[PDB]
Amino acid sequence: CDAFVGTWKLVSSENFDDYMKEVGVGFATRKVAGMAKPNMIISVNGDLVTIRSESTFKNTEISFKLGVEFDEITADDRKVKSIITLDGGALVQVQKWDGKSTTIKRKRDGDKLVVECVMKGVTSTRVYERA
Amino acid sequence: CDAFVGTWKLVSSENFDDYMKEVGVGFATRKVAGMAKPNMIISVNGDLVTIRSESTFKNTEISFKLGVEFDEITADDRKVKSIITLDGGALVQVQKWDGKSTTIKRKRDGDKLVVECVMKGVTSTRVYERA
Ligand SMILES: [Cl-]
Ligand SMILES: [Cl-]
Repeated sequence: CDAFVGTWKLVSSENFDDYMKEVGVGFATRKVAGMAKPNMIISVNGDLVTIRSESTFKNTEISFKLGVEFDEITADDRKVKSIITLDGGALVQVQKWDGKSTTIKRKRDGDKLVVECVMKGVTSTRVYERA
Repeated sequence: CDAFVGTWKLVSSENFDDYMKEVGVGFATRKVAGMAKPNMIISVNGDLVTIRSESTFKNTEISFKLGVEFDEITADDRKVKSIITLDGGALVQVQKWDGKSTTIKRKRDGDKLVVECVMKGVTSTRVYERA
């Protein structure tokens, strides 16, 4: 997780709005959430990994430890139980709620941070780049 | 809780710059902090409680459960071990780190929300009101 430390800006974004409706995000919200250009900020402090996302939509932040599951209240106001792991080079976050489950993958490609979000079939791709 | 849920704006501060130097914050960052008028958002989602602070300098979103110890990265970037309780009608937060310890009281007083911060002898006082 040392290769993720830094402030990142949103460059591209595709299949996002399609991903939202699958999770169960409201119409009016998907239009404002997807309309935003977040500023993902990852930083570590010992065993703690913080992922602060300052967007024009919401302002979320999650501090955690690898493997140890924690309570997370998503931006779209959804109480989920998340668990982030360093599976094969990437930061794989699995969010469980109401039996349902989604997966946020944060991989790396050269000078970019690629975020993948799966919600059964539909998978979004949002590319980031050092601010 | 529930008597804290809602949005609060800062309307006054006393001994904040005096209290921060005791915590150990740097002159530079101590000046920008006291110059900020943060908005403290407080919500509840089940047994989980979220207190968020939004201002011109540093944004924090601390989600927690009453009486259960949790890891927190303070705005001034300290790796503290916090624990919040409903003590005598007040949301009492205690931050332990490096042997030191600071207490943050969050009580209500009519239409106001009083925040008292104790660090040894000094005590910062900041009041908020519904947005
Ligand atoms: Cl790089
Ligand atoms: Cl009231």
